[PDB]
Amino acid sequence: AMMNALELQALRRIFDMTIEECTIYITQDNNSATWQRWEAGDIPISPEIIARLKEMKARRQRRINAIVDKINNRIGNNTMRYFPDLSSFQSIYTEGDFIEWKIYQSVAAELFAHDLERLC
Amino acid sequence: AMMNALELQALRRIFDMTIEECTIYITQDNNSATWQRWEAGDIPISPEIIARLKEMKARRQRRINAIVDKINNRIGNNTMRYFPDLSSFQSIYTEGDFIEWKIYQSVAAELFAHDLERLC
Repeated sequence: AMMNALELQALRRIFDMTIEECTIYITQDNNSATWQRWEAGDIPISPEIIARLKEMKARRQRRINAIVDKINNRIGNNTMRYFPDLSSFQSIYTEGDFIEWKIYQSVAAELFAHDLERLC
Repeated sequence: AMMNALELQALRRIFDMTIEECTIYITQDNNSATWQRWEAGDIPISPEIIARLKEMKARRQRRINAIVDKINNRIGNNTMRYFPDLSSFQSIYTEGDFIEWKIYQSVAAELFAHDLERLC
């Protein structure tokens, strides 16, 4: 089944992004009007954007899998940085962009919620 | 180690709540300044509040585990309702409150991110 309006809203929250940020980094056209129409279900989501979002979900899962793989393959105090803003993220990942930062943050928050990592 | 400012920010965002909502529904002190200072790391978080946050974290994990544990035996498509506002949430969970709603939504978004449930 085609990605629907509710799932779009859910993804935005999973990645902790505002509609404005989605129009800047995902659709890359600053068109908030169209994005709101999508979340309102007035019109179907552009197939091209669905594909972009699905690749973000995939990147997120691979990131989580990679970290979890290292956790249960080792033992000890697992702690990871949590970056409130992009600049703090770039102090460590000097080549990281906004989307990379949001994916990282989403993963860090989930891992902490599952009691798998402490944040620093 | 006691819960720190970063973990407090992480939980607020995974539950998709604004600071104002946290002051009304979690601390119930209606004082954003206090919460902002906690997220800024200026003042340690009140132990009472840390406890409340850990319980929400525990409730979240319990709901996730309960659902994922029965996915393979579920009859029909793996779909889950996504509720945009508290009122819609209460049309199903008639005794549902703000906190249960936020926790539910967090769980729904995660399961969708993990491709375990489609949202409707």
